[PDB]
Amino acid sequence: MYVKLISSDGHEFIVKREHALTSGTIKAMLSTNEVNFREIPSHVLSKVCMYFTYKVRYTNSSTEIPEFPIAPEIALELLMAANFLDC
Amino acid sequence: MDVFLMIRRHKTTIFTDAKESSTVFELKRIVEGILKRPPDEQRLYKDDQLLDDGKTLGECGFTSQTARPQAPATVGLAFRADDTFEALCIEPFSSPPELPDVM
Amino acid sequence: VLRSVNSREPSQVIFCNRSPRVVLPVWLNFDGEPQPYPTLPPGTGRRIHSYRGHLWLFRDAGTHDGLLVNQTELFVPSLNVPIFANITLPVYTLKERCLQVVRSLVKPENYRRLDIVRSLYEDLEDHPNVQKDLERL
Ligand SMILES: COC(=O)c1cc2occc2[nH]1
Repeated sequence: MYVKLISSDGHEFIVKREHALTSGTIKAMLSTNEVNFREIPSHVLSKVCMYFTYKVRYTNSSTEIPEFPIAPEIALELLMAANFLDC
Repeated sequence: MDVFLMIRRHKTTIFTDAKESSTVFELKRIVEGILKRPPDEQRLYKDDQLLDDGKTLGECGFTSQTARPQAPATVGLAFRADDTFEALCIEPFSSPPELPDVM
Repeated sequence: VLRSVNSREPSQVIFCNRSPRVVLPVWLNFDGEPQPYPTLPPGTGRRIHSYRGHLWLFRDAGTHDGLLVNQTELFVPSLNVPIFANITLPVYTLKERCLQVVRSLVKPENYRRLDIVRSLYEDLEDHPNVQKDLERL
């Protein structure tokens, strides 16, 4: 049902299992209901979780899709995480 | 309409959605399924305001257009250890580093 | 291969920019060469005289990020029973979206001055372009 994603600084993010398996990397780390990310801090991993929600909500919707916001101060680390998770 | 939430306590953050018409108590039932603590051991907050079990999320100001998938609204959560409720504490996420000179 | 058909049958169309980007409409001419048309501000529309079987795609005018039109990549005017061309943001991958934000902040000369794995250098430099997108036949 839910899985726990733990950031490098110890924040625990609990997201729906279906949303987490969007990432092929997470699917492999799970297959446990818990994944530790030694390299991804909480200000990045929280944004990753909001991307999951946004993606699931707006994929295959013929309404108007809003832009996914990314503050400049986190963009570089978010890019690294997205590159690693293939997100 | 769906509202998208982060339910936060200490260093725990639950990402979930709920209906604007669903109640605060029904959200505690969601928290219960996840963190295994019954509703009577939970207090839910909007900022510093304690939320009443019978109110709907919409009445408490969680609306589909503010509690968005890409920018969810925060619900604070506090547990009763046995007697008395802990104070509401939410640990902030980490701080981003300084913007590199090229930016 | 990706070529407008010279039907000479008029087809009236409305470009409707339902995105937050300034939109560059691109007509693929009879030789397959992309032809740019006047840009559309966000949330604005325009009535266009086109032809059945012609081929159009749509891009962010500043960055050439790909956009969707009626939920696909190409728009082909059909028989007027005007045709609505709803231009929208795709759901970008998180990676592509981050590349978009980083490109908007860092000068292309300075991509190599960023502390990231080298494969991300090439991703940043491999910016979107209709010319690459047209190849996939
Ligand atoms: C602050 O560090 C990060 O955001 C980060 C995550 C990750 O994964 C592979 C490399 C890498 N860097």
